[PDB]
This record gives sequence, structure tokens and C-alpha cells, in this order.
Amino acid sequence: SEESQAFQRQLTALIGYDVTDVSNVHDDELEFTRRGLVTPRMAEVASRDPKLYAMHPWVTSKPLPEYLWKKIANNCIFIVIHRSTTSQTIKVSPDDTPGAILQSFFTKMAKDFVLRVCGRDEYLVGETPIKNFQWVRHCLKNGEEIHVVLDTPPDPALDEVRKEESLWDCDRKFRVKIRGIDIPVLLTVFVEANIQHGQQVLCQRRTSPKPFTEEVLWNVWLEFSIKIKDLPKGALLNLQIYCVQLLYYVNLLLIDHRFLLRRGEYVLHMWQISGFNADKLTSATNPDKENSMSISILLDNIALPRAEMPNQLRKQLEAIIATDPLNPLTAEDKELLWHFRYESLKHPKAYPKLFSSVKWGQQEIVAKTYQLLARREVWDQSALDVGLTMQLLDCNFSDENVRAIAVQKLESLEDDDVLHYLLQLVQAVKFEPYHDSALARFLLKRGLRNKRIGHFLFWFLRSEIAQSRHYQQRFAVILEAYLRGCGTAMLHDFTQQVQVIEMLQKVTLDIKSLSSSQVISQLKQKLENLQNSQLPESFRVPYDPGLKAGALAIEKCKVMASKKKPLWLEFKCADPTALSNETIGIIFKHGDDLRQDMLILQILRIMESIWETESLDLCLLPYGCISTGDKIGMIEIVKDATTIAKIQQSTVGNTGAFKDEVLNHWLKEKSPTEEKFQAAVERFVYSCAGYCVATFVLGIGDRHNDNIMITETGNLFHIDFGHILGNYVPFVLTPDFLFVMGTSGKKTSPHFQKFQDICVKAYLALRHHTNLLIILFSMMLMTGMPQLTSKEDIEYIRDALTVGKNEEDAKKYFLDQIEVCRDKGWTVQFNWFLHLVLG
Ligand SMILES: COc1ncc(-c2cc3c(C)nc(N)nc3n(N3CCCC3)c2=O)cc1F
Repeated sequence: SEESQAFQRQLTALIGYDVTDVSNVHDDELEFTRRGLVTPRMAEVASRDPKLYAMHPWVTSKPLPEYLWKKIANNCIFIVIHRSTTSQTIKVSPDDTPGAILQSFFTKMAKDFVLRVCGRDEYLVGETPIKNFQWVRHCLKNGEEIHVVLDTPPDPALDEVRKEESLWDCDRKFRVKIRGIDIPVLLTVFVEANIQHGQQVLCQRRTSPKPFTEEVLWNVWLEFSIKIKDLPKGALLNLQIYCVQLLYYVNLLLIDHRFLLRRGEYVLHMWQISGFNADKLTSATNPDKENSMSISILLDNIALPRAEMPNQLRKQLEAIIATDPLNPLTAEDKELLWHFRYESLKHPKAYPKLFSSVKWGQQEIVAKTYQLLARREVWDQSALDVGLTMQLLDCNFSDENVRAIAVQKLESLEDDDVLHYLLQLVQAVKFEPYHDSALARFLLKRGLRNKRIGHFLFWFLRSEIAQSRHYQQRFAVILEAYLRGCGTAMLHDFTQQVQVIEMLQKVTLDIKSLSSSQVISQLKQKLENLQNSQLPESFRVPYDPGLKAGALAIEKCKVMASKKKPLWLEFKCADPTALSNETIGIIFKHGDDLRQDMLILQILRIMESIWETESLDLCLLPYGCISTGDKIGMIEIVKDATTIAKIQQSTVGNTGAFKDEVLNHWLKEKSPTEEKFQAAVERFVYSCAGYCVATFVLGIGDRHNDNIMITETGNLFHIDFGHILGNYVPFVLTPDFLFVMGTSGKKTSPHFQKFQDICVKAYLALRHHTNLLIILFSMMLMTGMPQLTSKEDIEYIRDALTVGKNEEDAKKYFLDQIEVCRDKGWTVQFNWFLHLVLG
């Protein structure tokens, strides 16, 4: 076709990568994965209720928390239904199905149609009680009204999808022939060949070192110790170059996507080393065929197809099944898990440890391991454990089958929870030995089934494609698959968004180079230009798919006085049904890898829902933060907020003679009444408690004053998590914070004691999820925070969470942390100043 070759040029512009391209490949895997993905894409498209998918109701099925019940005066929810200019407040009960509120509106008045949210693109369709809509729970949580605009449902037509048009037999020890290396531009140098499987080295060999020149030959055959028949699927040939110090590396999947052993000549362009992480595992070769080191090799020139237990041993097994994810396994622990594998199968918590005790380098062991996977009755039975599920998905498990069972346990996640783990699940795609996987397809299905998950899946993939050459290819094939089944409706919004963001980026990069108030000239000037025959009517806010941004409030926009020059943008809600005029404040920025920030903000959301299991509310503000390309993205602006440093700075800048009372005054200054003031003190006790715990666990507690904000309503929140991570006292409980809790240097108080009891109850609450937090944190550092791995960096969280210790021993560990915070005063703060704001 041709109207199918225009559609191709378009997708490539949204992907930010040219998929169909074949200049940096050495096989049909990616092309093969595209073909393989046509069926999962089509099956989900052909199975999604057209209407329900057009309206994407945002429903949860979790019990309404205690705090939102104590927020319902009398089983009576006040929904304000607005038509044209009319308004009608109605009385609804926590089980009033949305559609059933029509027989409560057409019966409750007189003298087909769906409810939408005012200003938002957030419908209230489907067979669900109102107490199960995030929008509703968000109205009740922050003591707000419930505005609805009765209007015509969207038409599923706009969601139109464009019409789619033997190895176990040779005891031959494995061998690889090194032809040689050749860097186009420059010591001693040797090749290192490893046969790996799930971060587990099966065999190693090297080559006699030779002088480091523009071309280095060898013509050697490296005979490994692994029989051809013993090579597990997912096994990688990892080639490295030392001088001893590492310089280059590349990977080749010994068994391919067709289950055939690799044969023939290979010229691979090797990735460099800068100056552990997920990039080091890629099957992708360097696209930069010029600068980059190369390697020539050759492959051979074969397809792949109950008793009792003592008591001391039982207690030895249990001691191991209990140990946290990061606690290592002795060869003794492993032989133990393996010998009692059948007793280890009855315990789902044993799976990551038992499957890590398997010598994958042996055909017969894997054979029994699969016979073990056949007796999954217990695993399949057990309730879904995300902490356990994520574990079988990390860098430690390269076997297709083990991983698949974990993905199989994910199928039962409702849309609400997919959104909580989407970002990490997408980052987990980097651990997949193959381009096509149960996980890659799962994200595709979940992405196509619901518009919200799909909108977020897009940016997550888009972000990775634009700043990772190690994984862009695999991701590009996944995004393309998604874009060919999301519909023309969404295919259109992603176009508006890409257009809008790309114009703004250009403005950031240029205003960045031209550096005063003279700069304000261009900023205002360029912003008005783009506001014409460019910037389309309105785009969806990327970090909040519900919001639409209209015209650019030029007057409010500016450049910030930071090291780099991020823009401070403001837009009118492009939707008239809006209950206000409050603009949409977005911070635009180039110069930082915003992915680190996304990961942290996402862990913050996981913590809130962990605290929702225990009917708690630590009042955090995990504001929206979307990376949109190479070292660039946007950041939501919290309305009515200032830096804690700015509240101090009022009375001195060049000094910082930190007055232990300015904060409490500021709150009263901003509080309309004195009564609301107490609620702003209330919200402070909680938000300050939340970030104290969370920040401490994540080990980002040592914050530099500037990087802490407060709402004119009591909510406290840290910001700029990208800082403390991009360069590398417990948390932050300064005398001015404590002065809002009625205390000084050394004393107690009613409000303070409460603070200290919200913390311990939140700290221990997180410990009931040790394994989960450890996996996320460990999985976070590996895939998004290079130069923050080493191993010793991963093990920080083991101590923060106080592993081993009973609840009672931990409570007195956190309380002491709260103490190391008082015996410090402003030493810390004043010290940041002597530095950040100086040297
Ligand atoms: C990753 O990098 C970032 N992370 C965070 C910010 C940042 C968020 C921010 C928010 C969410 N709300 C409000 N009301 N001000 C903000 N703000 N202010 C502007 C100036 C100093 C405070 C911010 O700087 C900016 C970054 F660049």
C-alpha cells in the first residue's frame, strides 16, 4: 500500500526511533518480534468493550480506607450535578452505582447520557459503586466537592484501529573463535569470553594479551567447559575488553529466538565504559559504527527442543525461606534448597531462592526444574504477592519459564495496581533475555485494554527510546505494537503532545544557550510566536492524562534563576466545564536525567498505597514528573507553595541565620482563620512524618533546605530527587519544624508525641513490606541510576528497614534517628549553605 507507508512515517516520528530500519542489527529478532506482536495486539483490540474503553473509568476495588469513612458524616455523599448553567446538589450513598444516579436525578426531578467530571476528561461510567472511583476518593481525601457535567458519551468510532495489512545430542564442548578487535582510534589488551545465564557465570576463558593498536588479531578458538547440550536458553556470550581495567563489552544470545544454536561470522560494535547496571546485559550492539570498538568472531557452522525431613534441617530451610531478597546464599544453603526442592515448593516465599539454587549450566537439572514447574498447584493457588512477583523478574532470573510464571501471577492485577507498578514492570523489560516475552506482551495487552495505562506506557517507552541506545530498539518494537492498536483517538493526542513538547524543548535549549531580564524578552517573544500556526488548540497534560492545557498565559511564564535555565510555564485549562481559572503550572527542563525522579516519585506512590492497607494517611505530594526525551522533560507545579529556605530567606539571604520560629508564623500569615491554622498544623504533623520515614528508607533524607517545600495549607513535600542522586543526619526534622510541634532544642509536647507515633506506626507499616521495598529499591538502582550500584549502594536499604529485628527493637532505632535529628539542630542545614549556596 501507500496509505500504509504514510502511517509508517508517522509512527516513527512518535516513537522517536525508526523501527523498520535495519542498519544496526545482525538478525531478524526485532522484525520477528514485530510479527509475533501482531496477534496479542489484535486479540486485545478485538476483546475491549468499545464504550468502556472510550471512557476509561478509573476504578479501584480496594476497601474504602478508615480515614475516608470518618470523612462521611452520614452514609451520604454530596455530588453536584451540573448541566448547562443549572446545578443540582444530590444525596448519594457509598453504594450508589453511577448509572443508578440517573433514576436518582430523573426521578428526583422532572418539572443515553453519561456523567463526566468538571474540567477533567474523567468519566464516571461502568457498573461500580461511587466509593470506588479515584476521583471521588480524591474529593473525600482533601475535603472537596464532586462536580459532574452530564453530557453525551464519547463515540467508540474515534477509537478506530487502521485495518492491519538437535543440541541435546552433542557432547561437543562449546567454543568461540576470536578473529580479533579493532578500535578505529586509540597499553596491552585481551578479550574475555563468558557464558552467562541470569548474572550467573557458567564458564570463562581469555586470550593471550597483545599490544593495543588500531587493529589486534588473534585467530584463536576458546574452548569452554560447557557441553553444547548443556547451554540453557537465555544464555549469553558476553565479550569484554580489559587493559587490568574494563573498556568494552557486547552480548550475543547463543540460543536464538528460533531455539537454534548460533553459527557463522559476527562483527559486533562494542559499547564503551564511562567513569552492576541493566545496560551491561543488552543483546543490542552499538549503532555508532564509526567511533566504537568492533569485534569479529566465528561460530562452528542445531535446534533446541516425596519423603520426610528431620527437624534441625526443617528449621534450617525456614531460616533461609525467611531471609530478605538481598541476603546472599551460601553453597550450603543452595544444595539444601535443591535437595529439599519439593518441601521448598509448598512455600511461595522460597521460589526466588530455590530457582537461584539451580545450576542452569546442566541440561539434567533444568529438566528436573521444569518437572518442578509442573507441580505449581501451591504457587498458582496462593494470593498474589507483588514483592515475590518482581523478584522472579530481576537480573537474577534469565530462564523464560520461571519469569513466565511470575508474569502469570501479574494477570490477576487490576488496572489500579498495574499503574502503581507500570514504571518498574517497563524497567524490568531490560532483564528479559528476548525481545518477545510474557512481560513485554503483558504490558502491551494491559496498555491496549485501558487508555490510562496506555497513555503512561507510551511516555515510559518514549523516554527510554530517547536516552538509551542499549534498549531503544526492543522498546521501539513494543511502542510500535501499542500505537497500532491504541486507536486513532489516542494516536491523535500523542501527536498533539509530541508537537507541543518538542516546541517547548527547543525554547528551553535556546534560552539556555543565550545565558538577566533581557532574556525575559525572547522567553515572552518566542512563547507568543509558537502560540499561533504551531501549538495546536490543546494537549493532554502528560503527567496527568485527565487535564487538557489550552492557551499559554505568556505573562506568567518565565526563566528560573537555577544553574540551568528551566522555564516556568502556565496554561489555561482548555476545557470550559472547569470549575476554576487556576492555570496549569508546568516546569520545563533540559540538563538532567528526569528518569531518576520518576522512579523516586513512583516509589512514593507505592508507599502511600502500602500505608492505605493499614488505614493510614501520611499526606505525601508525589507531584507529576514526566521525562520526554534526551536529558529533558516536564514537572507539575504544586499550587500555593514555597521552598522552606524561601520562608527563612525572607529575613536574610547572604546569611542563613536560621530563625527557629519563622515557619509557624508563615502558616498563621497564610491561614484565613486560626481554626484552619490547626488543620494546617495537623496536615504538617502527617506530611512531615511521611517524608521523614520514606526519605530515610530510600536514603535521601539529608536534604539541603532549598529542596523542601510547604503548601500554604500545611502539606510538606521534598522535591528535586534528581539532585542527591546525580552527584553521589538521618531524615530532616529541623528546629523550625519542631517549633510547629511545640518544642525547642530538648523538650516534648502533645503535637510532637503524636508526630513521633505517626512515624513509628508508618515505619513498622513499611517493614510488613520489607521484601517488596528491597526489590523495588534494588530494581530501581540497576535500571535507572548508573554510578549508584556497586552492590554496597544496594545494601543501604537492608539497614534502613532494620532487617532481622523484632518490631520492638526497630521502634527504638527510628526514635533515636528522630533524636540524632535534634542533637544536630542546624549544623546540617547551615553546612549545606556553607557549600551549595557557596563552597
Ligand atoms: C527534577 O528537577 C526538579 N524537581 C522539582 C522541581 C520543582 C518542583 C516544584 C513543584 C512540584 N511545585 C512547586 N510549587 N514548585 C516547584 N519548584 N520550585 C521552582 C523553583 C524552586 C521551587 C521546583 O523547583 C524542579 C525541578 F527541576
